Amino acid sequence: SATYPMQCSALRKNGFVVIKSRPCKIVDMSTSKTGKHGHAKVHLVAIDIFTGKKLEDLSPSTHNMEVPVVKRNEYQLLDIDDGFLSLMNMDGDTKDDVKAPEGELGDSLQTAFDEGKDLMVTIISAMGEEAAISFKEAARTD
Amino acid sequence: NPVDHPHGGGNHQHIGKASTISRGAVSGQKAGLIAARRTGLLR
Amino acid sequence: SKITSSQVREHVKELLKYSNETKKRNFLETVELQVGLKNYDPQRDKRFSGSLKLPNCPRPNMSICIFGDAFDVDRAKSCGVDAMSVDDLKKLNKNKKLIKKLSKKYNAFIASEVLIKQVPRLLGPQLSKAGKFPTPVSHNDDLYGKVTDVRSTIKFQLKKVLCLAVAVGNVEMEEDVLVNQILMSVNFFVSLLKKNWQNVGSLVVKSSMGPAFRLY
Amino acid sequence: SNVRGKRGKLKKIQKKYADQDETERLLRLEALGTLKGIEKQQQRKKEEIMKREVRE
Amino acid sequence: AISKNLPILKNHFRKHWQERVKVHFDQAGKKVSRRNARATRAAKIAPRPLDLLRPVVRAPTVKYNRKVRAGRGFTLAEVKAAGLTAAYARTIGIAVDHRRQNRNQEIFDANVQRLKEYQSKIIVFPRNGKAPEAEQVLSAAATFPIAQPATDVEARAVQDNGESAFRTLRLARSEKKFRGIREKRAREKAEAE
Amino acid sequence: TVKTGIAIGLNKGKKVTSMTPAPKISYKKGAASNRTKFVRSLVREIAGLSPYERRLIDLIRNSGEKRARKVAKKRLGSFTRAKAKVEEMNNIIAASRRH
Amino acid sequence: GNRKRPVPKGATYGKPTNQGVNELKYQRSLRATAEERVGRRAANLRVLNSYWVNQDSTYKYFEVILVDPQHKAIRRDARYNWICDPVHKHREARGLTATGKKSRGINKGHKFNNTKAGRRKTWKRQNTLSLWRYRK
RNA sequence: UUGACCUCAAAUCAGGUAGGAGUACCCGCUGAACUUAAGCAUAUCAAUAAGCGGAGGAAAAGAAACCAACCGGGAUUGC
RNA sequence: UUGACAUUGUGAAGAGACAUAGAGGGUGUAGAAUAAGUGGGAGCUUCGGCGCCAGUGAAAUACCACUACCUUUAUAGUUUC
RNA sequence: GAAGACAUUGUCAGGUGGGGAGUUUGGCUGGGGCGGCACAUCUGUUAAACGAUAACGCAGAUGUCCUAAGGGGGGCUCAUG
Ligand SMILES: [Mg+2]
Ligand SMILES: [Mg+2]
Repeated sequence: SATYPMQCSALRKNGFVVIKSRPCKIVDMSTSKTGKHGHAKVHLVAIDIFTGKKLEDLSPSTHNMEVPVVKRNEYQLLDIDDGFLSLMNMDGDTKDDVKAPEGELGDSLQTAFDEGKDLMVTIISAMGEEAAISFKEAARTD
Repeated sequence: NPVDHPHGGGNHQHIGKASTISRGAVSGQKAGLIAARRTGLLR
Repeated sequence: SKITSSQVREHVKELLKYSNETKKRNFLETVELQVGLKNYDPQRDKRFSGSLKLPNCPRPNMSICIFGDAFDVDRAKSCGVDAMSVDDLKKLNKNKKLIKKLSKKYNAFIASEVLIKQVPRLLGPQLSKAGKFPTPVSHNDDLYGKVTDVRSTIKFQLKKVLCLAVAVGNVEMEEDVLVNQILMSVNFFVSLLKKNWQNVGSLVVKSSMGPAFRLY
Repeated sequence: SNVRGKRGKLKKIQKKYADQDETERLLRLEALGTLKGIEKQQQRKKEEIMKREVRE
Repeated sequence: AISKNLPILKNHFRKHWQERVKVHFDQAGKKVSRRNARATRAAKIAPRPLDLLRPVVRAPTVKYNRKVRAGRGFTLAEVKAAGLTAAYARTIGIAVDHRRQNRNQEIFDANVQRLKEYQSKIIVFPRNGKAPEAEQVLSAAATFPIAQPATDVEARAVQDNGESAFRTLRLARSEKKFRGIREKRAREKAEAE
Repeated sequence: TVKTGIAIGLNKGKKVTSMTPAPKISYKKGAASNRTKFVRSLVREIAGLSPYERRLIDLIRNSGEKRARKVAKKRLGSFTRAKAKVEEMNNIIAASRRH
Repeated sequence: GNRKRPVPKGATYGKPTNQGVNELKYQRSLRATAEERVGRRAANLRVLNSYWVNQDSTYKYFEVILVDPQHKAIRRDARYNWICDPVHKHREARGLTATGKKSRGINKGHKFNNTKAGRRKTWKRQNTLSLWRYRK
């Protein structure tokens, strides 16, 4: 399956959750007892990985929250044209479906490709939507 | 007391949620600043 | 499938009738499929890309270059296919006019798994701009077999324009083979396409130096 | 007007803001803060062009 | 609730069923008053036989078409064949049903014969004069009983010609089952140029 | 339509000699009389057409009887009434063309 | 239009299957309530029938036929003196007019097994428990 | 000017009629929840109780826009 | 609160979208020229001329078709605003 | 006078709606709550040499992985010194 359930108390920091059908990454967790007799409630503050928005929530601790599958994958650039990166996989597979980043990451990547470094791109998959998060340079195998 | 008003109740006298109320709110909810475009003292 | 085999058979019959008998051409004529897709946006929708290998080759004689290592070049001597080594690529020294000349020289490129990393570093991104990027080959596989495979490759990639075209095959092949290849290419195209058989704008079959014939 | 959602806005403007002098309208727009947003959107557009030039 | 090896019961007593309980304590008294009503009706219609003449008629379904029974009234065609109008038959005590039809000649002939015997057996008084009193009977149904027709004789000769009466039934069921597909194949065979 | 004599099959049932009774007058309730035909023709001449009938006339003139029957099936209740309505409107078109 | 359920502020105080207020429909017809109001207006008359004449978005318009059971032209004229029998007081209130029988469902057939001799009468008849002297 | 017609009124005009009671049974409208489901929301209780309108010695229904598929039956009601 | 249908009739203009009938059109620089793109194409020729090798240019030129985007006329047209 | 086929009204359809209605808010447990899972399972032991056998007893494990890490055959012998 694309996504799998988990418990709120089983969740912990720097893990992925589904909040309002968005892949989110937790920055804050806090548990407070509801009433003296009652079970504690979990307050979750998380950041969407793709959009960067802050989404929070409060559930029972025993409640089950949905968790996505996030895969980070490593590729080499071939060209940046029309806002669409062209990447090259190990064993020689090529994809052009990735859109170029639109922020300061995209600006730095564009300048780095213009001045000619060999750039290593990390793109993540979660719940059927695809994006690029970071780039490095290959220190060896020039 | 909370039976008597939306603002009632609590171990301290405080409103709880925001006091700016939607224009589409219903009778019994419109207690506060109805459809406020802005709040606060302007200088 | 909206398109029917008997209609394909009919249209192939007048196509080969025009190409072979009435107006014969000295150069061998390739049969082309030209498609246009409908209610689709390149900017927002996912850019589909896919490839299929036809059983009988469309273009037997099209020029191919093999970037290759010592073993790949030694095998390429037996294959009879043009090759330049890693030392040759370093001798090119990233000069744009000569690599543009090479890109217009060779339609297809085959490269080794080892050297496919630094093919962009020695050659740059103008291969990706042209759309001719080298295909991986390994020591285990047969180079001439993969030359036949690449010569029989059919690739659909969206890009920016909402119309595509591929070469189904030659005029000179047999009628049932031409019908089967055009049918499997249309089926592959609609398999890649989302919301299949309804985002098909137009399908056109043609021969080289021939008029267009419209299949839906 | 062809673009979607324009008509709904137009109906409102006619209904309540029909009797507004331009000077009154400008004051209201500033208080609402709508004007600032328009300026910012335009500024962002200027920024985009500037970035391309810097790369060149 | 559920317990030892007992059948599953369905007793519909979850409403206020004790509000609707009809115990027929008045069976005997109701029978006595019913006989009193019959006797006072007979005294009121003192020559007439307390019930109309009903036709013999064939029972509807395949479970009951082997039997014959009494109907509501005679057909207008039956009373016209008997030779008297429907209004006159209704006045002299013959039930007439305007909405049943005659499709069976045996039933038609039986009802015409039954009307002939009724017209032979009754005495119709003049409307004005002497009234020659005639000691009523109380049941036209008992004076004209419904008789089941004799369908066959009890002894015959064996007439066997080799069809076994099972192959016949099986072939009839098979040709009914594969009727319409055979005319479909015949139609496409005919329109095959 | 005679019965076969056996209990199953196509014409199952007992063979009895038939009678073919006299036809009931209520079986001819929907039959059209001369006087009501004359009245219906006169009031059709007097009243003319309803708006959906006018747009049906335009649909036979422009978009054909298939679209006319689809719109008449949406407008009236059933496909049978739609077919009869499209048939009589086609008759009105032919008669007005003769006029 | 519909019949709004007359409850204060829409509170029904029950299970959620009975919380509907707006889309509830009256079981009798507008023709029926029209002739019932006409009968209450002229209680000395007897309602015979009614027919539609006109309508708009707000109102439906009916014409009600009424017969005077005290007038001598209806006391005589044996075709119509059945309306003077006291069992025909407020036929429109008991549902004995044409639209009343239509709304009560009084018709022959397999489609009317619930409502053929009276819905409550049939319900009592098939919810009665019948016990004889010699128990069967 | 006069006399009609249509429509709408007024009379302590001549003569009538309706209301209220009773309500076991009858014809309708409206309409729950307790309860059962070992919890509970659909369901059930129940097309019931409560509420409202209208009759009679019975009421209602009733002489097929019926049932059927048979060799066909033949208004309604009740067992 | 928003939309549709009905209440709901009578008149004029102006835009827009489809059907299918046909027309023309595309100029940063460089490059012989006005490069919308794609895909085939090494021979097509009507001139024995144009492409091809070669020049430049991201994109190359004949000879073919396709697809958008534009403007453009018309229908007893279909329609929406 | 104003307004005008727009409001209004009727019926559907989407949104909003603790203002209100109805209901729910596990179990084991050296009291309950927090904790844990002894709640479906597996290995060794407690376990008293057939079998069975408890505790919120002890030491651990499971919600997978594998087109071979399955099946057949052949050849060879491993850790360590
Ligand atoms: Mg408070
Ligand atoms: Mg109402």
